[PDB]
Amino acid sequence: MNTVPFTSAPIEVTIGIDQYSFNVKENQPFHGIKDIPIGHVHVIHFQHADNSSMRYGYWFDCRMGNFYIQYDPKDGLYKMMEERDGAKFENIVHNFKERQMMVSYPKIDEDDTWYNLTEFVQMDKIRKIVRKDENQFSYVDSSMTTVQENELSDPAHSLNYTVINFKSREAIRPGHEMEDFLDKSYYLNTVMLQGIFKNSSNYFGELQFAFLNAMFFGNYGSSLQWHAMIELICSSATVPKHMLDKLDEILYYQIKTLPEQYSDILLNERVWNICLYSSFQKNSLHNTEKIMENKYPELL
Amino acid sequence: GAMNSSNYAELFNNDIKLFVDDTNVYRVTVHKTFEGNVATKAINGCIFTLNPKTGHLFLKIIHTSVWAGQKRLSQLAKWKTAEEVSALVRSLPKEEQPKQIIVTRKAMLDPLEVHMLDFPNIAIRPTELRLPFSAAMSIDKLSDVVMKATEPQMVLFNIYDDWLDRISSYTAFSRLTLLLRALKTNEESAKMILLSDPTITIKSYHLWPSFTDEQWITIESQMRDLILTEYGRKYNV
Ligand SMILES: N#C/C(=C\c1ccsc1)C(N)=O
Repeated sequence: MNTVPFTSAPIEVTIGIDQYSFNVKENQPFHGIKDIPIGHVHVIHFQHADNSSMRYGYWFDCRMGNFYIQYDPKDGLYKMMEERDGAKFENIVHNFKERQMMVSYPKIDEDDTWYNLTEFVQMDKIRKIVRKDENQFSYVDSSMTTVQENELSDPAHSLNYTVINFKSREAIRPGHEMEDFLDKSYYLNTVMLQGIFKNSSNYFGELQFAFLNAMFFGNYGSSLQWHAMIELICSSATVPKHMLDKLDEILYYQIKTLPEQYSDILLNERVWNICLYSSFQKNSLHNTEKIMENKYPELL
Repeated sequence: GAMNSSNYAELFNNDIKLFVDDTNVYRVTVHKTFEGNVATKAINGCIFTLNPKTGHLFLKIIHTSVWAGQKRLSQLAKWKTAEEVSALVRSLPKEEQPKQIIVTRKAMLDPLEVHMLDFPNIAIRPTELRLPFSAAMSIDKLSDVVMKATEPQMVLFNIYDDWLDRISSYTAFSRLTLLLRALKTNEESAKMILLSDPTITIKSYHLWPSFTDEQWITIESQMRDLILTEYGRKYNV
């Protein structure tokens, strides 16, 4: 069990750690988060009390280094930092655990929610979507735009998700126009799975990461990307049976975890009604269709 | 974006554009089967692709053989239309290719857009106008060539005859749409108006009668009357 310690909490902020969150008061004696489960990526995120504008945060994996947070009063945010000195950082942390100044990652033993939301998400792929190669962890916020968004403006601060476009030469074989537009299996299986992602785990990882950025940061381009990757599967007549079964589980847990009061902005009516009721896979997402119908029957 | 009454003069500027109407591509007669069920029998159709500035009509005849063994024909018809429009553009010299294609039905937008991906600089546009191009098969010579075709065929017409020698494009298009609106609202009477007499004939190389300027004013007046009436006869007013 690993620890994301803090230098101090100089400004009042709501701190999120994965799907949990807690309020810290200005200058409250707070020195971090302990008992973080090893084996999963994590995200630690922030919303200042003064400026609910800009949710921001950091994706990280404690196996990859020792990470600590210090508030920067010039740039005005809580920054993640890595410490090479394994011995100095530990002595500072034990000291703090002794004084009980850390909150405990509050995982219920029965609960597999985080695993289920991050099953295929790996840090190495996060770091290729979020390009900042000098750090082991990745910053994301509400305002960052995607590569595809910048084609329709700072390339350094973009989310380099895989571009999906249903009316594009990549998506449509010359002479198969109607066939490929109405049945996207070619584009799913050959172009994206075999060609770009290599396997369905990497596809699902990007899909899960897009959802999490949409949910935790209100990142609109991430939300677009999540829906596009869902729609590409649902609009394919030919999908491996194991991918459909896993997609149903993935979406079920995303829909289960979504805040009930964010469903209006985070869910695209057209995509979901097409996917659950009109598409090739309308009958293949039993768990997802059942939770959607009992929790968000208005959208549909 | 979409084409409407506010930007109507844009049709007659010097950017090449084509209207594409697909309403006559997939045409059927509905009949009873011996078992008392209902069946369709397709008849020959056509794509109506029209330059509104020059009057040039590219009439692609759709022979019923193209439907053989195919499913969901109304959906295929839109994609067949887009394939043939795309083939037509590619056959034109670059300096003849359109800069915009306006589809009369919004369901043509995605099929044409996908077929024209090679042409990113050709704008595909809908329209809010209710253009009467479905009535093109009420033009006798157009109907005749469609129904006689035994194979896929493209036939080229000028739907304005020689009108541009005496009137502007805007005026010729207004005349065309008035003629077609009349034919669409009451074909018999529209056709009675146009050729019930002897001395105002159709040249072998024309579609419409050889009317003098004054005779066109009477004709146009009679078509307006028909259209207003049918609109009463329909709503009782
Ligand atoms: N180690 C360390 C450092 C700061 C800490 C470490 C955990 S909380 C605050 C540092 N090198 O500045």
